[PDB]
Amino acid sequence: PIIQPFMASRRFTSTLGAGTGTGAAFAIAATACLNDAGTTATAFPTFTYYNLYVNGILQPSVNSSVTTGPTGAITIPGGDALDGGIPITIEFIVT
Amino acid sequence: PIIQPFMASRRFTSTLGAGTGTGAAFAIAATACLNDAGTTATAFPTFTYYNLYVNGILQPSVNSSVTTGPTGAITIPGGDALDGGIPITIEFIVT
Amino acid sequence: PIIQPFMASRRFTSTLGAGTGTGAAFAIAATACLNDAGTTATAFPTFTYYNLYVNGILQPSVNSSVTTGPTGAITIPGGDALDGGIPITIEFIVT
Amino acid sequence: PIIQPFMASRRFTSTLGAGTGTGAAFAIAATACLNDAGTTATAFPTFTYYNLYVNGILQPSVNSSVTTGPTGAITIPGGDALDGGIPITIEFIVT
Amino acid sequence: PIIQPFMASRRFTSTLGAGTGTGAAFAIAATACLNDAGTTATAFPTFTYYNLYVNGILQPSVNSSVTTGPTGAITIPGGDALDGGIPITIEFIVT
Amino acid sequence: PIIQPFMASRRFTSTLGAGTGTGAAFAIAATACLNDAGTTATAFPTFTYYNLYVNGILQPSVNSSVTTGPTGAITIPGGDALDGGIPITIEFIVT
Repeated sequence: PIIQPFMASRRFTSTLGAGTGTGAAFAIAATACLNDAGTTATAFPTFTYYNLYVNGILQPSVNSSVTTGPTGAITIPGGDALDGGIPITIEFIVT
Repeated sequence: PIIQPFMASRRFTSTLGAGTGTGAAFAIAATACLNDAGTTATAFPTFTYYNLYVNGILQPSVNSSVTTGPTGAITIPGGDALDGGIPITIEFIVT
Repeated sequence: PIIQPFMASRRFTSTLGAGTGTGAAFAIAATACLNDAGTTATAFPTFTYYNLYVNGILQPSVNSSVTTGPTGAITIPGGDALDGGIPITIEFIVT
Repeated sequence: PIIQPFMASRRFTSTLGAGTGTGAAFAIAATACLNDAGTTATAFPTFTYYNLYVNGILQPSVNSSVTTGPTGAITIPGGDALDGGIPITIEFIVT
Repeated sequence: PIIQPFMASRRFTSTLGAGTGTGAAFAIAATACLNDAGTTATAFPTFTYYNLYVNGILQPSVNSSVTTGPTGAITIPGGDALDGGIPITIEFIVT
Repeated sequence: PIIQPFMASRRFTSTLGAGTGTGAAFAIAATACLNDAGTTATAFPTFTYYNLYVNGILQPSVNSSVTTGPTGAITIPGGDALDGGIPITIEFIVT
């Protein structure tokens, strides 16, 4: 068949109630984020650009900071003041 | 399961007899308002829009002014002339 | 800051004594309903779902019919037989 | 047209005189609650948060417990001592 | 001019009330989904990865299954229990 | 290291209350849209395909028209009738 460029989306789901610290250190660990399969994930994969969805709203690139690897953690500052039931959807575009 | 948008209602109950000052400074402190659990609350949470129920009647947005934080206090002007047994129900829609 | 979903409540207050016609044509005009500011409003805004409060009691969705626009009018059938001093509180949830 | 978020309110009306048991088992069955159409309903639908209106007064979240499904029943403890003519208005916000 | 890689997004809009069957067979036909033009579409086009938006919330890759061709149908299990007015937005990234 | 294809997402945030004109001329200027940094932007960059998010809902390609350059403006018809507080999120995929 005709070869086409490879592109894939990896989506991790969690809640704002599974964070650590307060202030600019509020981070959701990669070991507390369910991936696109329905199980507890292990590591955030490498990406080119990522999208953060707080309660279904696409957030800008200044309100989040994500690190890959087994010890990865998405740094969402200001999330401590928000409620603990707000869903989080982190989408990685691996190309 | 299917992820759904998060929405929650926080209801605080008090009476008009637990206010301070007279005139437009009549305010019910957040430390004298029982939340939806049956205990003395501590701070009014962040919201998007709030509803005030004076004796079960939904009041407009011009007869009340609510502030969040530990030092929060709902400013209900004109409540001094009313009776001290009138129930107050403050509903916060946290989305 | 973190972007949050937008939601707002528009409340219009009037009385059953400012209606027109009898039977199923009893309607309260949008030009005779005070909005949440304390002045005579002009038009019922667009909404997703609306709540009607007759004397502080939440009515079902079968006892009222509301139309938007400058010529809007909430159609409350059977209100002619009721007293003319019954307050009306119409709440629109604009999301 | 512009797509907007979907939100709907389902209101069920009954009286405190149609309950079963005494104490903390006082429950109003879903088959004895008239929905927002004016007929006998069948099942309480799924929701995100619900509001209970006893005689037009918004009750907190600790004085009621609602279950969905065909065998649903709102558990209102302490309602046996109250009168049998007190109206009940259960509002479900399905988002 | 400078040649750039080609990428396009195809968005189909429908509601959960236009599904067939119950359980894991709940599927929205491609002939009942309005495409990004405002008309009734005919076939789901070929893609590399697809995103499903239930009520504006990005769903994971385990709660949906989409097939292309004229007889295509997005298989969304568990949608029968949900309301019939929930919007559906299916985005195909054709690269 | 291994060279990978370049892809980037540019997100601009504004509100429906910062538009000009009525009807099909309702446009949000590029000088009144905050980019993904938190400051007032200057020009919409070149893209391949763009996504419009009205109140967190992904809109089709027929309800918007975006122009690049310093004088760029996203043409969203029908937004005049909507509320002025509805957030707008414009995502450009520059590949």
